[PDB]
Amino acid sequence: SYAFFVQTCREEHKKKSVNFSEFSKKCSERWKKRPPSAFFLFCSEYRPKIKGEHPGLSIGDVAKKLGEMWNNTAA
Amino acid sequence: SGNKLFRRFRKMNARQSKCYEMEDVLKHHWLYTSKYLQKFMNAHN
Amino acid sequence: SGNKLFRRFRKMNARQSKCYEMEDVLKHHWLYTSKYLQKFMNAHNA
Amino acid sequence: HLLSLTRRAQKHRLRELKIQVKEFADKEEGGDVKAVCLTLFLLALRARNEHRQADELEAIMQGRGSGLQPAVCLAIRVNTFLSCSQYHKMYRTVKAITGRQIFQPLHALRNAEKVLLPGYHPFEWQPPLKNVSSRTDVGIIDGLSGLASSVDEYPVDTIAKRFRYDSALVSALMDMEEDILEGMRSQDLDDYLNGPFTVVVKESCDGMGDVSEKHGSGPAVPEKAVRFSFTVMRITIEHGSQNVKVFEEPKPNSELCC
Amino acid sequence: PRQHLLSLTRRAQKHRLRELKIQVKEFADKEEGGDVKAVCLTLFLLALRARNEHRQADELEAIMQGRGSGLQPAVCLAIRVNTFLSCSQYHKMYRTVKAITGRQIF
Amino acid sequence: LEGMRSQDLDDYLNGPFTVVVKESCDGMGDVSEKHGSGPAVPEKAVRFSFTVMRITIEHGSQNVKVFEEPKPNSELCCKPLCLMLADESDHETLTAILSPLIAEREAMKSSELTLEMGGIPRTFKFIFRGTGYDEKLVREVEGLEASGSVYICTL
DNA sequence: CACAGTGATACAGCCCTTAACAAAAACCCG
DNA sequence: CACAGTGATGCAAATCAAGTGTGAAGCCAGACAAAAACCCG
Ligand SMILES: [Ca+2]
Ligand SMILES: [Ca+2]
Repeated sequence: SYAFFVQTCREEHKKKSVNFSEFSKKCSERWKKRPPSAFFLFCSEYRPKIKGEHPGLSIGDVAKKLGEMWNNTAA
Repeated sequence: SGNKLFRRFRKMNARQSKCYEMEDVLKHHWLYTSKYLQKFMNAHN
Repeated sequence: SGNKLFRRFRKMNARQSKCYEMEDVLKHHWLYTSKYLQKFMNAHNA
Repeated sequence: HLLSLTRRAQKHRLRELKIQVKEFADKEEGGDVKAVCLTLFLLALRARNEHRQADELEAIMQGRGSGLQPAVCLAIRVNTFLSCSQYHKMYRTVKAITGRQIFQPLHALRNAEKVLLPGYHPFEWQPPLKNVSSRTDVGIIDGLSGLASSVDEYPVDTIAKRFRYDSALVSALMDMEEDILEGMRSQDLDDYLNGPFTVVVKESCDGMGDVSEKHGSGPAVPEKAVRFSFTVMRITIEHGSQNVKVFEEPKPNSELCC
Repeated sequence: PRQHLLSLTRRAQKHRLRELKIQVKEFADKEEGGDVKAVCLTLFLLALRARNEHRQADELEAIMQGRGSGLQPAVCLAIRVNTFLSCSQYHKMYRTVKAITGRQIF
Repeated sequence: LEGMRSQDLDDYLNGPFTVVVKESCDGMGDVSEKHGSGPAVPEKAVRFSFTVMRITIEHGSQNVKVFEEPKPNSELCCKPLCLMLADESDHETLTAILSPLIAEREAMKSSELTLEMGGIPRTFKFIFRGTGYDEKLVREVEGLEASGSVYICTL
């Protein structure tokens, strides 16, 4: 119950919200290694392809695409 | 089994002297047989 | 002096099989007489 | 008591003192609360004779893992008469209590062992050895040396294992590289000379007794064991018209060099 | 000629912090009971949490408590006994570890 | 305490704990003598040890066991008590060494032990049972004849 | 002149606390 | 129904690596509730 009235007063005097310092004295009068390999270079080089050609998805789809591309091609 | 442990301790875990070998072996065997120390070795569960 | 080490290695640092103890004891006693390894245990005196 | 409270209540008591500390940090340091507080705590630790914990703290302040090389763990395991089972028990106990690796596991030690065993370093004799192979990767050659073990020949009731002689000498010489280098450096000789060194080796052999036999299958072996060993005693180089002593065993009768 | 706070020895750093040393002592012995190390590690944990770190906080908690990066004497006693280590052997191992690592594990 | 917790009991119980132990004693040979000063010690040894078996509290009407050794024949539970370099056939020295222990055992067989566990005084009672004896030592101690006698059984 | 141990004991060494001075390493000014 | 080893081997499971954008658990300025453990009333 101590927060409901405060939230209502906050909506009240905010409808007329980043200043908490100058709000302190307001409530007083209210309640009263591992060298990489060819595959890691493949990743680091071909992930930005799908990361910049289709940025609308996270790099999970980029990893999925790079993986289905590596599995279909040779090394 | 304790006889085997005694044969081992008298040879490699005691002062080689008649005046103190037996006390050393007895104390070392008492320490070895304790369970409060064996729990620290079962730190797999 | 090495006979002692042989006995102890055979009793405590080898496979207790008739066709495996010889090579185990030999390898262990060879490793035990390596000055390269002995230099590590004396690094405190430096 | 004090400092035994949880959050939002332990600061409630030392709030003023923290304010004073940050005031001084702004006055002299300028805001370096981190260093001054760490140093004050280090001195508070050293005042009560706690060099161990304070050294551990100043070591973890850097943020590096205090680990041991596999060769070091191997040397500790060998030079302290520890079986692989006891070493594994100690390893497991330490890793489970401290929650981190200070020793190396058994496979790392086993892998590092292969560098020291004979048959790992290349070499070649300038005059090829008569009746001796030129392959340089053999390990533990069988002792019988292809002896006939059928029913028609003389009966065989012994077993043996052994290294190859030249590979063993090469491994022994490679195990004493730093010794020879420091000896040459201590004799006013350059450490890049390739003179014809002269190695002197001592040989020994004696049959043991009261050697118990094990059960199980296999041949019926006697209860006696014979061993054969060698020892590099002295190495000298011929510089000019003399024989400079570059190495000498300090303790020849010791078991650490047989 | 001020170089840096850590570029001085313990004695010199004490000479440099004597002011706040005395102040913290005389202001924590009045009402806070009079435990210095307690206030010290509490203030350090507060200033650490200020940086919202958990790694360092847990590290110093384990160090100050005696649970990580360093074994209890009973633990190393159990290790030395249950592995048949001789006192001489154990001292050799302890000396080697302290020399190479530089940190007292046992 | 873990046994007490696992059997659905209360840790603050201070009832009379019933403990039973196992005693053992055997002689040893080929124990070489050392150089130096001292008495003329024989080349033999005799050991004496004890081992707890189980602990049982009387809760309510019946009994319930709290702890019992899982490995009764293990070397990790054979606590040594007395060690002397003597001969198991020397009756005089054997009795001279073992009489204080037997006196202590007899005196303890009729007393209770108040002991603190976790900050609570607990009561202990003991039941001594000696079974780790070979027939030779039983015959030598129980006042019987040798094994080659006509009376063959010790029961 | 075998030599690596083998466990308890003692002592030296090296850290740590009140002391104001006092000698070694460097810029602002002349 | 001795048992804790004694070493190697062989297979199964955990992990790491690089890739990267968001998502989330804190702390913090006062503050005036909400117990709450001391005193006894
Ligand atoms: Ca012989
Ligand atoms: Ca017997």
